Amino acid sequence: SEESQAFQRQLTALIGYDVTDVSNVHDDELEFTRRGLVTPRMAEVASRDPKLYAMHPWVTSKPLPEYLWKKIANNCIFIVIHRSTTSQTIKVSPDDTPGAILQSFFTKMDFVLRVCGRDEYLVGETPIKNFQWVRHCLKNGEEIHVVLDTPPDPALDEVRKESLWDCDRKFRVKIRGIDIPVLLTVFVEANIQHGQQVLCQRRTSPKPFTEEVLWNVWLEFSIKIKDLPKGALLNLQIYCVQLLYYVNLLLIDHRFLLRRGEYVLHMWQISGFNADKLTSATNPDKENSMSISILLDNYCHPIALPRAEMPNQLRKQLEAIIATDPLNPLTAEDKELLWHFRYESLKHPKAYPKLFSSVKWGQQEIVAKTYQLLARREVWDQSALDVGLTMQLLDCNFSDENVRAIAVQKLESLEDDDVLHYLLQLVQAVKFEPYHDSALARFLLKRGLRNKRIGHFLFWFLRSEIAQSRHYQQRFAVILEAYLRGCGTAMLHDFTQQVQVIEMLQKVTLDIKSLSSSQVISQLKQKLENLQNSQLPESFRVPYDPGLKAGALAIEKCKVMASKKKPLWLEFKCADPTALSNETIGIIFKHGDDLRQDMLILQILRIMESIWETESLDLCLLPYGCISTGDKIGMIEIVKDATTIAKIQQSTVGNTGAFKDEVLNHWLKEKSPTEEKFQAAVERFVYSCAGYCVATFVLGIGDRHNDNIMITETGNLFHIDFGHILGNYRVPFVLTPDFLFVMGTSGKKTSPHFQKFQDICVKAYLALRHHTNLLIILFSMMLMTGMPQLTSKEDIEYIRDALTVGKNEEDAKKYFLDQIEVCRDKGWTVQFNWFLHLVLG
Ligand SMILES: Cc1nc(N)nc2c1nc(-c1cn[nH]c1)c(=O)n2C(C)C
Repeated sequence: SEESQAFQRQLTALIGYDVTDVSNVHDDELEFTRRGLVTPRMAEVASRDPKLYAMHPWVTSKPLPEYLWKKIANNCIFIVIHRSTTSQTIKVSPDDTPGAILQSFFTKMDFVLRVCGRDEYLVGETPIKNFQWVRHCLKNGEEIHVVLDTPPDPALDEVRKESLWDCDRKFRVKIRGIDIPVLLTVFVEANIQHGQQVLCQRRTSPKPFTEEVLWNVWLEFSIKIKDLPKGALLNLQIYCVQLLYYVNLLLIDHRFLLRRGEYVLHMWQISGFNADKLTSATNPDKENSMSISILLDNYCHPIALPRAEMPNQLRKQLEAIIATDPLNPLTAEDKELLWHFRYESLKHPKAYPKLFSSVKWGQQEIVAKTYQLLARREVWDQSALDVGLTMQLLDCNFSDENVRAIAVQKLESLEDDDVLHYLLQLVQAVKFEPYHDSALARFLLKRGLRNKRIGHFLFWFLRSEIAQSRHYQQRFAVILEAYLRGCGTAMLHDFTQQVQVIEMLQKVTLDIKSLSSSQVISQLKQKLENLQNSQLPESFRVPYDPGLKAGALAIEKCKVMASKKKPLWLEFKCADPTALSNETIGIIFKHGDDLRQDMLILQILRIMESIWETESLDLCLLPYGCISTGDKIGMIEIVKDATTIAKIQQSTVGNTGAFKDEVLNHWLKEKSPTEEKFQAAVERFVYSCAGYCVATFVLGIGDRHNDNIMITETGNLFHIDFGHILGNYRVPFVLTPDFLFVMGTSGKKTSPHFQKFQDICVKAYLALRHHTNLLIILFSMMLMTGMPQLTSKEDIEYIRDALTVGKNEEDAKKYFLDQIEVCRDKGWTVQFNWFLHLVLG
């Protein structure tokens, strides 16, 4: 079929990698997974409601918060229905269904209610208070604008036509030798690993370091063939003592067969603990990489793989073990305790990650007992889903499919709003899966095909990894292709325009970067005008905001910015004529910063805002849109009406460390029309400042430069450029005299706003502390999947101190107030030093 072959070249263009390309494979796992996923894909496409899928209603089950309830008139919401040039406002009870909001339009004085200017529809049996746009409208005090129109054709989402246990011998590997085409002493270290657990360790004799070093040794391991668990790795490492190269091979394949034969595995080098050290993929660059030659006995061959009481002090020992943070290491005593009292540990879902890390995986009867333990899962299965507990079972410490599957089972019960909250980190969690085909990969795939919004983000999350990870590109490319073959031609067409546009805008960014002024300013418009001609589509969906349709460029407004990395400031017209405003879509296109790092941080800010929403706290964070498109390249959402803290100083001062305290509050009044607005801008400042002080403190990205703190003309403060301190790594946070001056404090003093501040801080900080485990795991996972070199295990443990684990609320309240005071003690010291360092040298 030729129309099927041309379609593969389109998929290959959308993916950014050729999924058929067999040059970098040593087995059919990727083919077996491409084939393996055909069923979940066909089962979700067939099960989905075409109408609900066509319109992707964005709904939450969460109770409407208090701060949103108080903003109500009196059990009444004002919805402004539009049409052509007619606009009739209707009073509607928060509990009112959008179907009845038509019955209160066709009887009060077939057709769908779409938001004005957005591809966002208010459909299905859900109270309007439960729509995410509605809740967004209440928060920002915006008006609920709806334009009545026709439901999209669900025929546009049309999808195109489609024994190991009996051999008691000790395991062995023959290390033939290693070869590097260019250029000491050298040894091969072979390890039998099961999720961070090293079952056995062998080494070769140190030979001289030459372009070809041979051994012909049979390395015998202490573990028997029968004791090998499904998920075990053979980790090959080259030392010279300094590690230089690594490669991994799964011992038991995707078919449950033990590994036999000859393998020439090309090796991954070491640059400069992370997820890339765990890859089953081989280095694609053959011409320059080091390879290892090995043999595994191709024998016959096919070897396939198939309560009482407790003393007070022991129970008190177990309880103190179970109620410990995810990062506290377990000692051999703790592990022996947990395992002996395993049936008692099962009644405590919180214990599962610690109980499963007590299992000796290099022992078959032990692993068999662990399966008996999982058949008595009841408590876990019954319990109210805990994400932080679920994620602990998806980390690098778990290599058993069955242990991992119980966490994926817990995720099935997540509503879409929640899937979107944890999507970026569930996608990064795929890097920890022993096999390409997993319960997690299938989960991600089902959810994306079931919802266009999860699907839009899945695509960019996966695309970003395929574009910049050689260790994971193959695995991700197989999940992307599986998604793209079940989303619809409408989605396929959407993704097409987006890729086409973003790929053009990346060329522009890099060409402009090369020339580094009057000369450059010209080239900008010169290049942008050629694109707007015909090749570039009329409009395109915004990758960080799928609800928006970005039309033609505002060439006039578009500019190259004054920075080391020369970024593009682009402006786009809203392609939707139903838009209640002529406000542009501002996007920054940048090369230099690692936007992967920003994304991970931005997503943690969203989770922190959600932890605050559950405890009636709105800390006014601005976690702006950010989509990494490739290596050190991607896009940033422009936050409107915003300046940097440094430029505000540069205004009433001028390119010096002479930092005036008066400056901020001045600019705030200068940019406020009424004093009612100024009071609210100060109210926003106090709230946003506490939020970034706490968040920044917890994440440990607190010591920042003024140039990386932004403020809106409406008082909202926000941090920018996270992939800069994390890109290349004192005060706990930025709480400068200009910030304290806005709060009504000069030197060591107190005011009604500074007391307001400290109370919000302590409330916010104690709210995050109730989610210790969750924040720890996320932080730990972000460091492993997204942070290069910033690992060690010690960088991870920073979060324990910040979250003040082990301490009580009163002691925690005390600890945060100290930090607030070290900010007052330092004043402008750190800022002036940052200016000295960054601006000068
Ligand atoms: C969210 C955001 N908004 C605005 N108005 N400007 C930004 C920005 N974000 C970044 C940024 C975020 N990560 N890296 C840069 C940025 O540099 N700027 C300017 C100073 C041009």
